[PDB]
Amino acid sequence: GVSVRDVAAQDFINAYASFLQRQGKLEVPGYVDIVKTSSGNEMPPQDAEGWFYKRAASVARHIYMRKQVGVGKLNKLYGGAKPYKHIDASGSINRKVLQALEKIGIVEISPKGGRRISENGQRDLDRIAAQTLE
Amino acid sequence: RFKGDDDIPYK
Amino acid sequence: AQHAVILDQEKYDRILKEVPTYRYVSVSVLVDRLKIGGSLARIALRHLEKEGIIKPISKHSKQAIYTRA
Amino acid sequence: GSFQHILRLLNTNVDGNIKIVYALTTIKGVGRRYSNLVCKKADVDLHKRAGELTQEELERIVQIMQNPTHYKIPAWFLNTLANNVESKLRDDLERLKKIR
Amino acid sequence: AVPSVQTFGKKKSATAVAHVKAGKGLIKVNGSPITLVEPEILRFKVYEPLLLVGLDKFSNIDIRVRVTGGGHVSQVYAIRQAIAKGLVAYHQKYVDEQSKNELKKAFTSYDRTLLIADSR
Amino acid sequence: IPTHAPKYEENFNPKMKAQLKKERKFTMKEIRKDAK
Amino acid sequence: VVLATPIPEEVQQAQTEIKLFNKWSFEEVEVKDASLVDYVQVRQPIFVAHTAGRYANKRFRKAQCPIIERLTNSLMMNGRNNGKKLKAVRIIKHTLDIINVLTDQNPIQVVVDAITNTGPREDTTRVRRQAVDVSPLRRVNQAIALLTIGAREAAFRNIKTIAETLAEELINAAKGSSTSYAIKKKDELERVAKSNR
Amino acid sequence: THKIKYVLLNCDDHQGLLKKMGRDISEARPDITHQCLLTLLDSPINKAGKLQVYIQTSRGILIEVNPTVRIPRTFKRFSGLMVQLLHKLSIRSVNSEEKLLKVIKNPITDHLPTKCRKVTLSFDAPVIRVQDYIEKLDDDESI
Amino acid sequence: PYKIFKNTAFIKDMFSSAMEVARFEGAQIKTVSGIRGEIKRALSKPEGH
Amino acid sequence: FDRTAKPVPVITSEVTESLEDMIRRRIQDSNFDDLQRR
Amino acid sequence: QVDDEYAATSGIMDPRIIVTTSRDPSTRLSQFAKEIKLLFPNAVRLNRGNYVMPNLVDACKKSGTTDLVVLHEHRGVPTSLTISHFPHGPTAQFSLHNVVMRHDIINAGNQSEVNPHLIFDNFTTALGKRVVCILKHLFNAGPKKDSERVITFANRGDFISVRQHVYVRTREGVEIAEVGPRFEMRLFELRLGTLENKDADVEWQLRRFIRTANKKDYL
Amino acid sequence: PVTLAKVIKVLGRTGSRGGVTQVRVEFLEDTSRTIVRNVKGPVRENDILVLMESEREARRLR
RNA sequence: GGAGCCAGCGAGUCUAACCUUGGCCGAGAGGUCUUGGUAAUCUUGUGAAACUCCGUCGUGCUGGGGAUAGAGCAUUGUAAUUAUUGCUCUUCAACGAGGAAUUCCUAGUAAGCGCAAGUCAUCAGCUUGCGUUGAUUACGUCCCUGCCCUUUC
Ligand SMILES: [Mg+2]
Ligand SMILES: [Mg+2]
Ligand SMILES: [Mg+2]
Ligand SMILES: [Mg+2]
Repeated sequence: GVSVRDVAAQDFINAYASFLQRQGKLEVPGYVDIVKTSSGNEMPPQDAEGWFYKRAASVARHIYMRKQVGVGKLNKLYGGAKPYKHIDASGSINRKVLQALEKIGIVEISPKGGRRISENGQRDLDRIAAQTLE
Repeated sequence: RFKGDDDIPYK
Repeated sequence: AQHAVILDQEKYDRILKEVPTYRYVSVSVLVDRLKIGGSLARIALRHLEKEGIIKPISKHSKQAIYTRA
Repeated sequence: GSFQHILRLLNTNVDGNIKIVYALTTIKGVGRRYSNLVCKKADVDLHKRAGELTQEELERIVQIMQNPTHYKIPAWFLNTLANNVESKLRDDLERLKKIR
Repeated sequence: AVPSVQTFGKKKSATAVAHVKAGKGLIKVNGSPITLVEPEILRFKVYEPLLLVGLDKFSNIDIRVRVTGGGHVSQVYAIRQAIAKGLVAYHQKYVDEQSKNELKKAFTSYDRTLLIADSR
Repeated sequence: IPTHAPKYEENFNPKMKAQLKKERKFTMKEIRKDAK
Repeated sequence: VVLATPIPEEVQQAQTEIKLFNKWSFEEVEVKDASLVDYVQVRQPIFVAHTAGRYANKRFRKAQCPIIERLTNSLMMNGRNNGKKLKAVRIIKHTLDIINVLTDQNPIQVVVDAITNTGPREDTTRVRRQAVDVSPLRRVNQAIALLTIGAREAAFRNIKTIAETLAEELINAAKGSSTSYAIKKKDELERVAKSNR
Repeated sequence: THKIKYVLLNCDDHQGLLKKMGRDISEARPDITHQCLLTLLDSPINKAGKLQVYIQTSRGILIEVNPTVRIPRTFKRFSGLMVQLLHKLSIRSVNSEEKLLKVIKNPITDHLPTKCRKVTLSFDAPVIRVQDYIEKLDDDESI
Repeated sequence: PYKIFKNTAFIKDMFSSAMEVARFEGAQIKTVSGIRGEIKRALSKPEGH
Repeated sequence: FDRTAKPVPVITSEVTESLEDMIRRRIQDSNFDDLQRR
Repeated sequence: QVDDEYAATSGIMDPRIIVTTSRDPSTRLSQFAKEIKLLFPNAVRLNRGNYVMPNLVDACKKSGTTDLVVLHEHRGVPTSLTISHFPHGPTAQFSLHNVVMRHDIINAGNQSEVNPHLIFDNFTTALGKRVVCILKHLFNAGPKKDSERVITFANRGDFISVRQHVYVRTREGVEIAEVGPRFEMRLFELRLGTLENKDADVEWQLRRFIRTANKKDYL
Repeated sequence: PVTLAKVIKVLGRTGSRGGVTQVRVEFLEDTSRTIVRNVKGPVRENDILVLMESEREARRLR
């Protein structure tokens, strides 16, 4: 009875991002190479090749933990201080991440708003969790 | 290079 | 100060020679003793543990502790 | 070949021991993020220092910087009265003095 | 019904509710295993009662902890207090008072905060 | 040993925009007293 | 031990006995100097230093505090580090590891020996100055303060982190070598007291 | 220093002002310090880098003089440097690499070498030979 | 007015600079509706607010 | 321009003189309005 | 006539006072709070670091304290002073003007903390007696006849000027020396309850936007 | 070598300077021998102090 | 630079346009289509910050510092090319722990971090409240200083 919650967050996110890169079906927008991920950030991501996949893994994991989540909550979650007044994250990247995760079938549009973890995505993430626990 | 009894420049 | 920023053949061999002798191995030790950059020390330590010339005791992102194999 | 301790790029002296991004930042008109983008477009790995750069890498960097729009650098990304005010202040001051 | 008890632990604004029922040693916090609680450095602070009285007493029970309020340190203290209190309530109300009595002296000998709330 | 000359001013003053701002503060204070 | 929630083997070894960070045992550690025995507290083992106890209520509640917790508390000073006790605990963990590395002796024994050695045994007071004996509690307090201060100042603008420099200060103090800042200050204070003796 | 612009108080140039301050203008002579600094700074021992100078002002201000400095030879420019130093508490080189003159925290004792011999110049004290004195002193110490 | 916090509010177009606001502190003011108010303090930025 | 509220009083030398004359007058006859124990 | 809230205990128990400031007090406000402590014989200063108003009053009430003084500042300048009486009020809020601390006096010396004589003048309206009754009972009862310390509250157009003086009786006249501090305090809220209860009924509140405010007198 | 002496009595009304306490200590080596000393930190009874010189007798430090 | 990730005090739209979830567009700022809430119900678990893990950097006024300045992309009015408040890029100064001196401070106290409302005085990067992390030393003395009490001596 393995689940996402039985695996460490960092271990699961790294492993699932690695699988997403290996699969190669996750659509990555063209502007990932020129974006900062937030207004508060001073520099763009250092790991240019794989930061988008890691964010997709983060979004998938949180969607697993919480039944429904929207772009606003993820924007707040991934945002940090720039007195510094906790500027929110970038909406576009999170929206594209959600769209890509839905294209893979990991998530789907939710009634009542937000996104739901697809049963297919549920089993998929469970599979990565089982592999990581090994 | 200052040497001996030379004084610092005056501007 | 001037710290070596590139790996050369003499430095490569000199790394492989003394590091087994040291009781305590860390990024600071390599910087202080070998006059090598911190980044090269981190990269070297990742290599050296791979060949098993040193063993890891406690790993932390900021601080890594190693000892002679 | 031999590591280049110093290099001449766009009429500027850049140290070899610094990373490419933070060495190219020295050039006027080039900051940290602009140098990062120039490197990424030039397909140069950022982990390399400035001295390991081959001549072709440097020439490609030159043409990135000199022709940004030609290489899809974003447009958004790329780059008496005081005396009158003083006189008005003096008029204010003298009138206020006359009041007191 | 299935045997079970409730207990509460609190520190600052952090509060933890512990459900202790008969079972097979399933310990979970916030819907996750006790092993994955964060921050890592304070994990052994969460483990305290487990290793003080031993896991044999736990092999026959399941504990579920839900924590809210406060910060990470306060939440960890709430977790350990709730685990202790739920343990002792269970061993009172379906185990001989003698077992309860050793559990109490063990906990009070190590740290009184596990049982008695420390309100500043 | 190396020799370096000291750098100093012939006359020490403890640019004009700062001077303009300084007069504003005095004018702000002086006017407020008269209003009171 | 098989449990529905998986538990590491090291956790069962810790069931066997309480060990600081599950790596250091309190059984064999002993204070070498008799006079400090009832002010340096090591008998009650603890997994982690963080205790959130109340030791400022009464004048001599501090002595009952575990010495490692006192070291962690003293490690956080200078404003920019105030209130970040988790960082202090992590640093002390790394320091104990480094001590065990450089010398195979148990790190807690090193801490105890260093505190015993570097405690100023005789000090001065203004009247001019006159020599005065030092209470054991003040000896412990000044020892911990000197060790922490020297370790911090050593690595203030150096590549060395606080962990390694603290370990170096601790081992040098335990040896009694003059290389440690705290031993230098102790000897200087004792010399000044002897002059006004 | 005193605002008239701030000027280094002098025994001759300023007499009425120091009378207002109530200080005896006999003890108002900075040129004596200037000549001592001049003869001291230009000594070959300074050129050998074996001499370092401290100044304790009558007010209680301790000034550290880097051996590398080249104070002006004329007194007028010397006065200008003191007033800049006393107000700004430090003097920077023309090349802007080191602070030649810097005010430091009293006492002098902490700044001095750990092992060092201390002596004063006393007219009433027994007459000694400077060369014989320095020879008989130890080497690791300073004077 | 341009920014309102219940009773408190920030106003524009009385004055061209904080010079002017300096005298009219404590001055009696009211709206067309008849709500009475007071000029409390001049905003440093922008001028006239 | 009309004022909405009373201005903040200023402690000029005359005001201090009047206040201290008041205090001296009160104390001369020991006219103290102080709480008395019951 | 003494108020009902004080009528039971007027002159029977010495007042117990806690002087405190707002969260993160500036250095000057801490100095000012220290001065207020020295003003009242039975005042104790308490650092308000992270204390909570329900927690503060509950702890204060349990300890048996009579009155609580909370000071507010703006850039190290005292601006307001509120006095709350236990167990059920009143709470009176004041605004301080022209505050001058003794720290601004060089070579000032040390105060005397004998039970001081009190002077209240120009309090003629009903509200004026209420203010006098509030201020009087902060001090201990029955000051010594030869006590050298006198505290005065002078009401001048609702602006209560507060001064502290020490006197010596000479053959021809009385000479008073000011000890400070100087400050003018004006009442702008008086409520039937403790400062914690924000819903306590308001006995009186200062109307500032009424047209007659510029000339109206209340004390 | 430094002797060890256990505190038996914490003297009061000695006129000692602030920050210093006059105490009476009995040597561990010889219980009968007892000496008055001055202590610079928080001191109580039944604690042990290290003495460099067992010969000096404490005097009031004003 | 990523990832983990947790509070409490409160506010919020009728003859109106307040807090705003969700969807889409936008590099960001923001725009746009809807939706819940006159509120322990919806915004909101206010997924606050510091903090912790994995990485880059590396004692270099350096990837600390962000004062000053230029050019752009937008909001708010208003009819001016007027300012206003945000974002992007570039520019990258003084400062390397601070003299004589001086002020405050004893437990959830010093210190660090953020979140909310501007509710008739005061306040506008300022006031107040709220929450998060959380110490060292002392808790003894009248010796110095200062202020008192008693001698209904
Ligand atoms: Mg404040
Ligand atoms: Mg504070
Ligand atoms: Mg704050
Ligand atoms: Mg006391």
